[PDB]
Amino acid sequence: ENLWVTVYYGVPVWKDAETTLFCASDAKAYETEKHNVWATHACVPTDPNPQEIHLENVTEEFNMWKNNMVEQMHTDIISLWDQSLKPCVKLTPLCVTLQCTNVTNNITDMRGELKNCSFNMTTELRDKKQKVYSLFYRLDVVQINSNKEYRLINCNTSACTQACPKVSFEPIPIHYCAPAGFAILKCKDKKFNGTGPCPSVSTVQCTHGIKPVVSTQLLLNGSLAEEEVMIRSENITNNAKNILVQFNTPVQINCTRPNNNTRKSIRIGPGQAFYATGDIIGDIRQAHCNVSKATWNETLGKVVKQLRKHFGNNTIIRFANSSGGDLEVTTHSFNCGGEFFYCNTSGLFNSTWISNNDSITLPCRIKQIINMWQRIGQCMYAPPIQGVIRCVSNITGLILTRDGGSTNSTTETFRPGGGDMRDNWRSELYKYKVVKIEPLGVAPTRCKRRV
Amino acid sequence: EYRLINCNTSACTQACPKVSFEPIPIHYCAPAGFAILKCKDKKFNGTGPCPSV
Amino acid sequence: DIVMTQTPISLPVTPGEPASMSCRSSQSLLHSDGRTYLFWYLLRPAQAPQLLVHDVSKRASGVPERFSGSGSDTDFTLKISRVEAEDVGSYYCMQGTQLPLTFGGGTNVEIK
Amino acid sequence: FLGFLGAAGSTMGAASMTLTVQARNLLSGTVWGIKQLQARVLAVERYLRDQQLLGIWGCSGKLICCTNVPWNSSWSNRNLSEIWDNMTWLQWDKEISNYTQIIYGLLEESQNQQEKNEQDLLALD
Amino acid sequence: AVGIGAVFLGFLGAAGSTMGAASMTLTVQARNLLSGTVWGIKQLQARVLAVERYLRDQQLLGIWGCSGKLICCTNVPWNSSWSNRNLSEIWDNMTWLQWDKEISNYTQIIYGLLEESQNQQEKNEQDLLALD
Amino acid sequence: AVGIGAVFLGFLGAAGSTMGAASMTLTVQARNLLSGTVWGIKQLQARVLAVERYLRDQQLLGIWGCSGKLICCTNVPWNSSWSNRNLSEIWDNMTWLQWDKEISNYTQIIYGLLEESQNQQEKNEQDLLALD
Ligand SMILES: *[C@@H]1O[C@H](CO)[C@@H](O)[C@H](O)[C@H]1NC(C)=O
Ligand SMILES: *[C@@H]1O[C@H](CO)[C@@H](O)[C@H](O)[C@H]1NC(C)=O
Ligand SMILES: *[C@@H]1O[C@H](CO)[C@@H](O)[C@H](O)[C@H]1NC(C)=O
Ligand SMILES: *[C@@H]1O[C@H](CO)[C@@H](O)[C@H](O)[C@H]1NC(C)=O
Ligand SMILES: *[C@@H]1O[C@H](CO)[C@@H](O)[C@H](O)[C@H]1NC(C)=O
Ligand SMILES: *[C@@H]1O[C@H](CO)[C@@H](O)[C@H](O)[C@H]1NC(C)=O
Ligand SMILES: *[C@@H]1O[C@H](CO)[C@@H](O)[C@H](O)[C@H]1NC(C)=O
Ligand SMILES: *[C@@H]1O[C@H](CO)[C@@H](O)[C@H](O)[C@H]1NC(C)=O
Ligand SMILES: *[C@@H]1O[C@H](CO)[C@@H](O)[C@H](O)[C@H]1NC(C)=O
Ligand SMILES: *[C@@H]1O[C@H](CO)[C@@H](O)[C@H](O)[C@H]1NC(C)=O
Ligand SMILES: *[C@@H]1O[C@H](CO)[C@@H](O)[C@H](O)[C@H]1NC(C)=O
Ligand SMILES: *[C@@H]1O[C@H](CO)[C@@H](O)[C@H](O)[C@H]1NC(C)=O
Ligand SMILES: *[C@@H]1O[C@H](CO)[C@@H](O)[C@H](O)[C@H]1NC(C)=O
Ligand SMILES: *[C@@H]1O[C@H](CO)[C@@H](O)[C@H](O)[C@H]1NC(C)=O
Ligand SMILES: *[C@@H]1O[C@H](CO)[C@@H](O)[C@H](O)[C@H]1NC(C)=O
Ligand SMILES: *[C@@H]1O[C@H](CO)[C@@H](O)[C@H](O)[C@H]1NC(C)=O
Ligand SMILES: *[C@@H]1O[C@H](CO)[C@@H](O)[C@H](O)[C@H]1NC(C)=O
Ligand SMILES: *[C@@H]1O[C@H](CO)[C@@H](O)[C@H](O)[C@H]1NC(C)=O
Ligand SMILES: *[C@@H]1O[C@H](CO)[C@@H](O)[C@H](O)[C@H]1NC(C)=O
Ligand SMILES: *[C@@H]1O[C@H](CO)[C@@H](O)[C@H](O)[C@H]1NC(C)=O
Ligand SMILES: *[C@@H]1O[C@H](CO)[C@@H](O)[C@H](O)[C@H]1NC(C)=O
Ligand SMILES: *[C@@H]1O[C@H](CO)[C@@H](O)[C@H](O)[C@H]1NC(C)=O
Ligand SMILES: *[C@@H]1O[C@H](CO)[C@@H](O)[C@H](O)[C@H]1NC(C)=O
Ligand SMILES: *[C@@H]1O[C@H](CO)[C@@H](O)[C@H](O)[C@H]1NC(C)=O
Repeated sequence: ENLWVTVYYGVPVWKDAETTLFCASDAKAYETEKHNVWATHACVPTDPNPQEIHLENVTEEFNMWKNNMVEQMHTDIISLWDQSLKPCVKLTPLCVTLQCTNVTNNITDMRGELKNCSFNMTTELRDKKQKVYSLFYRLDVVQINSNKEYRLINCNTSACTQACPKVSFEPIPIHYCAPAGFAILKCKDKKFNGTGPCPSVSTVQCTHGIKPVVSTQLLLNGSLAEEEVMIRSENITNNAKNILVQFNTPVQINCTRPNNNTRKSIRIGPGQAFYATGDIIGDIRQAHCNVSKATWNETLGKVVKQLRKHFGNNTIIRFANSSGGDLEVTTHSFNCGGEFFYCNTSGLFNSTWISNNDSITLPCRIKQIINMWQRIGQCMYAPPIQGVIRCVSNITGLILTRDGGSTNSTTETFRPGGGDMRDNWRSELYKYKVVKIEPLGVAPTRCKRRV
Repeated sequence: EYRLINCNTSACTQACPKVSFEPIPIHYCAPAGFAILKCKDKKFNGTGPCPSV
Repeated sequence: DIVMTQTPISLPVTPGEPASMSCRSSQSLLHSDGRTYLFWYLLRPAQAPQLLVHDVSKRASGVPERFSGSGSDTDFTLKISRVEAEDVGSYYCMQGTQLPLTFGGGTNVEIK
Repeated sequence: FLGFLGAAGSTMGAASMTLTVQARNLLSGTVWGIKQLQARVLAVERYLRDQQLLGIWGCSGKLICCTNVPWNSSWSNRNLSEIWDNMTWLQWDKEISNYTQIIYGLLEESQNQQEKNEQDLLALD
Repeated sequence: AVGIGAVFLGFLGAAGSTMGAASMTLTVQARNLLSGTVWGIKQLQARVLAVERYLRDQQLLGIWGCSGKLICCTNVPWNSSWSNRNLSEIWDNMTWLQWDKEISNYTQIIYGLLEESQNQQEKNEQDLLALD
Repeated sequence: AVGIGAVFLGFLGAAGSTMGAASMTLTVQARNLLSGTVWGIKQLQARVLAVERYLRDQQLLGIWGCSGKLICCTNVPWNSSWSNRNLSEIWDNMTWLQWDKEISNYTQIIYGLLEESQNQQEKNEQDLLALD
């Protein structure tokens, strides 16, 4: 009935696509003269106020387990960490034999944790040598066949780099923004499991502040829920998929290192220095972390109540400790002010639940030669820190796992897991999606072009 | 017994024995969309208006 | 300004032999729009001036298939193949690439 | 004000009045040293290709442009009454997506290529 | 009648002339907007920034009614509260540099909804074509 | 009916055919002008250059009166390049590759009579006509 093709430009149509995002950093702490391992000089300042646009009658489909933003964030974090350790001292001449002996002195019983080692080291002049001593943890030295012979644990895999002493490891919020022609969709559904149609879709200019916190078996300083404890998994039937838990209310954890350290500088070359622990003044005590018993019990009860819905109605829920493996996957590993902790989370996951001012002290261990990002051939030798360190944090999540069930029911045991850093950022980049705007369309009107 | 003066700060590179330190003139040009204005006054003193541009 | 030198000054040409002159400039005649501005003017006695060759090597109006010029930059030549009796007068080279417009010296051609 | 992509759930009759909002948002202005330098070039090239395609037709600098191609290839099987008042632009792309490569060639041969030829032979006289 | 290159006012050569005389030399400043490890990225960044900045003016000319045109007139009225002046003292006694500092804080109103009246000319034109 | 696809000439297919045939395939060659750390900078620079060349060509085609047309015929008489070939032996007995060799250096004095006497004079009179 006299209908002809009409071209419209600028129609609101979008399709799924993958692109590269950039920074947006707050200007409050952007101007300070403090260097961080996550660079800020290459990130543009953020907008003074975000622009939130609500979409009516729009129903999009999200999927938290197939998002490219997590992979891009992982690549950027790894690249930043690799770039932050370049311009300064490399500890190649430290692969020498050592004459180590027990520290003793004040031992509360840390019997063999610390060792007093002496060695020969080069000086600024090429033809002279100096004899110095340093204190090393038991997790860094390996005996080679009373003053016995020891050696560093990395002296047969790779000569590594010393951590730059001018940088800091404190996380800072990072915003990711899409380029022109691309939009970010935000799911505002409070009860969303990360996978499926979202009723409340809202166009957001960028993202919020996401702190790159590195931890295992627990989530520290994350995003809390709004209504109830949320359990999200890719396949709840499969036992080979990790389970992500989000806490409604955060519990408090305090960590400290009671020893008062003392850092001394040793010159190993022209313009190069090595930082060692000379003496410990005071008393020697173990590092520990504490969790309030009642708040943890209430949080675990809420987790059990919200976990009962998926599995059954009369099955018992049991919590056990880790199974085995490396030290980084069986302990709660984190960073407190520049010192790396490895805490024993065995008194936390120890309960059995039936359908019918105390604190929990967690012993921890400290290591100086670490190897993160699950790589082989690179270290990050953290220098000693003078004084006493303390940290107060929030526990706003869990990474649980399930064992192979027997008799198909009547028991379900959950133990903590971890190891992969993508699960840390999947818990925060779950409400976001990237789309590509297509502005060209055709529709039938009754125009005929003048001839 | 003596030592070099830099042995406690850095160990620095020798100068390449083929390069020379003779200066050569360098002209600076403007990109597209920009321009360079030259003051043709003979008694110019830096700060101040220039009537011959 | 830019000066023009014309060599020679007097060129006796036989009626029916090839002839050639030259003109040179102190500076490059290339203009910003990618053109070279050279004009060859024939100044016959008691007659209006005529433009023989414009833009170095391009034939102008008239010029009945006889006059031709060539040159790249700062060195230009004019060539006449079959000289007739009417080709008696003065020849000048003029620039147009930069003010002021400066003419050439001159080249008197007479029958020998 | 509805903002960028404001009329995404609105009908076709209310979404065609805000084309300018989404028209201007398609062109705005070592880690993080080559990311932007490769994203902006792609953003420019995606816009230039669309502006060349819209313009090898007869629609050069107009946001709404209606032509003289009959409605044969694109089988909507639906009348104008329930299209501009009972459907959004997102649902339209789901129906006509197979026929958007045999309708982009009828706008380049049956229109503004033939049409540009009788005009060249009519200003001749 | 063949052309002399000496009669050519160069780049910005009419910057001191009046507004009525500097308006016939727009092509000279129009054509210059599009000409041509470390120390190999900053030049590329400058070139990319120069390309995407010229396009933002051509898109702004895409709306309104001035596409592919240097001198284009519209039908937007001018009130006396912008510049109460005659036509014999703007185009004959004023420079383009002196005009861009008088009408400088009144340009966002002109550049906006007042001149984007083409939306009232594209829906007023397709309705006429849909009537035979 | 028709059910074959071998009749499609393709990109640069009509490069040996005459002028009258090569003028109906302009859209095919109009598409391919816009197609889509060491090595990374090399490829990125090539993309920027391609865009700049296209933008310069589209600016030249539009400083004249021909803004968005592939076949655009103007108001300049034919004396700029005095090729004595008439209309019959050009559009039927020659190709574009021989025409480009024929008018190769008489091409800068044609590009100057299209932006000075063709469009610049026309839009000045059109502006003055509505001014009255
Ligand atoms: C380590 O041994 C040195 C002697 O080599 C001694 O001076 C120092 O006090 C010892 N440090 C501790 C903590 O026992
Ligand atoms: C350091 O070298 C000396 C010889 O110069 C040796 O007597 C001493 O035992 C060495 N110290 C060690 C291996 O700790
Ligand atoms: C998430 O919720 C949706 C309901 O919209 C459901 O279809 C889906 O199975 C849920 N995912 C899991 C892993 O249970
Ligand atoms: C989820 O796990 C079950 C049980 O192992 C398996 O059969 C199924 O293929 C998995 N994937 C799904 C449901 O997408
Ligand atoms: C640790 O030792 C330093 C001196 O090195 C002292 O100033 C500080 O007060 C000590 N800290 C405690 C808690 O005793
Ligand atoms: C951690 O320390 C704060 C004081 O800074 C205290 O209020 C809180 O109870 C402590 N947490 C635990 C679990 O003891
Ligand atoms: C479990 O049983 C309770 C009643 O005891 C009921 O309210 C609840 O819906 C049941 N949950 C199921 C069947 O998943
Ligand atoms: C877990 O607890 C058992 C005691 O039942 C203990 O033997 C084992 O070493 C513990 N594993 C870890 C990783 O703490
Ligand atoms: C943690 O504690 C358990 C028992 O409390 C112990 O068997 C284990 O060796 C400790 N360390 C690790 C790394 O599991
Ligand atoms: C769990 O708690 C009980 C009661 O205190 C204790 O006997 C048991 O050893 C604990 N389990 C582990 C693995 O330490
Ligand atoms: C506290 O934790 C114990 C596990 O040792 C559990 O049996 C008890 O039910 C918990 N209390 C409450 C009120 O849930
Ligand atoms: C921990 O959570 C509380 C809210 O319960 C909040 O006030 C506090 O700032 C959080 N601490 C952080 C984010 O370090
Ligand atoms: C959204 O859907 C509701 C339910 O049909 C409808 O009443 C409303 O008009 C829709 N919104 C818009 C903007 O049309
Ligand atoms: C017009 O519609 C018929 C119906 O099938 C189809 O065969 C034909 O190809 C269409 N015309 C064009 C140009 O696509
Ligand atoms: C026009 O479309 C309507 C659907 O709204 C349909 O009922 C009617 O039959 C159509 N008319 C023709 C002539 O196809
Ligand atoms: C268009 O082609 C695709 C791919 O073969 C097909 O899936 C789709 O159904 C086609 N469109 C229609 C309307 O059938
Ligand atoms: C400068 O002003 C004078 C006024 O007498 C005018 O004649 C001259 O043309 C102006 N200069 C330029 C470059 O237009
Ligand atoms: C004319 O338009 C300007 C636009 O800024 C406005 O300020 C002024 O009041 C207007 N004068 C009228 C409407 O009389
Ligand atoms: C404009 O000129 C007229 C006479 O031509 C005069 O009456 C009027 O005052 C002038 N306007 C101004 C603002 O001077
Ligand atoms: C235009 O308004 C701005 C407002 O900040 C002011 O600074 C400026 O002086 C005004 N222009 C004139 C010519 O007064
Ligand atoms: C090639 O040349 C032959 C003879 O000159 C001619 O018949 C033929 O049409 C030409 N090819 C094309 C594609 O025009
Ligand atoms: C006009 O044609 C004549 C004849 O060839 C030529 O000499 C002259 O240069 C042409 N005009 C222009 C402006 O090129
Ligand atoms: C073109 O027309 C005829 C046909 O070839 C030819 O004789 C004539 O000389 C040509 N016209 C001119 C002006 O040369
Ligand atoms: C090219 O330019 C030269 C002068 O440099 C001239 O002699 C020749 O005729 C020109 N070629 C054409 C095809 O115009």
